[PDB]
Amino acid sequence: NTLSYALMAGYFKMSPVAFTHQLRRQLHPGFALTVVRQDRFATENVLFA
Amino acid sequence: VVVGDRLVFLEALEKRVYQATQVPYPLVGNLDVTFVMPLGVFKPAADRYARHAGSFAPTPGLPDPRTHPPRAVHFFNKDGVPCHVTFEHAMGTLCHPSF
Amino acid sequence: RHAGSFAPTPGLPDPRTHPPRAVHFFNKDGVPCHVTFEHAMGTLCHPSF
Amino acid sequence: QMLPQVPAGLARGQQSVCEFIATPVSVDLAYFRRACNPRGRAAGEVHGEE
Amino acid sequence: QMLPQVPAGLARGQQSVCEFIATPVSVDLAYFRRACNPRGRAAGEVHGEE
Repeated sequence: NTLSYALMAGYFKMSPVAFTHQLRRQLHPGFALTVVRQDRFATENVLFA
Repeated sequence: VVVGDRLVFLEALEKRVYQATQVPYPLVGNLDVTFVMPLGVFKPAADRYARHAGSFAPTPGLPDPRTHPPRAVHFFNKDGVPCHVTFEHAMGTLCHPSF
Repeated sequence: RHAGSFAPTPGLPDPRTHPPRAVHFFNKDGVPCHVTFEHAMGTLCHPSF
Repeated sequence: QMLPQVPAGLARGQQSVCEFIATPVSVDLAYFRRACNPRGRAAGEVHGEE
Repeated sequence: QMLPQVPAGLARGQQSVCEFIATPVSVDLAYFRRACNPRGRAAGEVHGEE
């Protein structure tokens, strides 16, 4: 039974104009993303000469 | 002061110089790291197991929303408030002719 | 030893009762690095056998 | 110009920006626990010549 | 020569080498929890004459 739904879900197109539907409508496509970001922290160094 | 086996000066120049002027003190450095977190990975079948018997048990008579592939990540802000990332925040990349 | 096991996902056979076919240990830095049967082909697949 | 319009009011420090790198679902998860490289190959320069 | 090709950079110390020894399935597990001898026996020289 569930194989039917699995096969059916394996039939949503892969295209920007279709992603703008799938992704927004809470459906998980066959991808896995990897977020990356960069941060900065103001520290207090201790120099020596 | 004396440190190890050496006698060294010890000076902080906030008062003599840089006081009452717009210039910033050049010893407040900026560290710079970068973070990464996986979004929607799905662990293989041999690693989907509840640690104890009493899981985060759901409402009785309703399906368990834990056994499904995840579609978000929840992390913490600078203050401490939570801030989630989900697939809808990727449209800016996966909706473009560059794809 | 405890009744509460590593209880599997309900509706699926538990992968615990089968005879094991791999190990798992720690690297130098600490990353998990595992060994399984497939690594033995260099020994059990040779005319010296 | 192509520049965004100035924001009305700032709460905390300048807001960061996130990317998104596609990756097969079956990728191992333990690859992300330690300090990793998002590219997938850990190449860099310090360890490994051309 | 019959030699392997040099790898393009490596991340940690010289990678070691492991072998494999056939062994009946019913071998006692408790034999491996302490210091054991992979030969099965306890040949040595320090405990035992020839």
